[PDB]
Amino acid sequence: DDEEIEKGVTSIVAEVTELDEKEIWEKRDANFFQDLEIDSLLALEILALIEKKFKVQIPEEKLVDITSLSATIGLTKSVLAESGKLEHH
Ligand SMILES: [Zn+2]
Ligand SMILES: [Zn+2]
Ligand SMILES: [Zn+2]
Ligand SMILES: [Zn+2]
Ligand SMILES: [Zn+2]
Ligand SMILES: [Zn+2]
Repeated sequence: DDEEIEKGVTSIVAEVTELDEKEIWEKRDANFFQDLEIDSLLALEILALIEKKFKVQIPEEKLVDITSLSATIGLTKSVLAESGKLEHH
């Protein structure tokens, strides 16, 4: 479900970065490491929490595309589609 994925990923990134969910959402097209003070350890932790939340496996190599909230949401959606459990509109 698009909305459920967008809110679940926003919640994860807000928790990891210790920022507000609304403010993260406003900065959804912003670059993670340039603008919102993220590390590689924090991106690894986002990836892990997304795996657990949506009950999916995501290969490590995909840390390449954890570069913005929008990119992370797109990653989650594509990985859900590969698992036959995305309902997109
Ligand atoms: Zn819904
Ligand atoms: Zn949307
Ligand atoms: Zn803290
Ligand atoms: Zn808050
Ligand atoms: Zn956009
Ligand atoms: Zn994994």
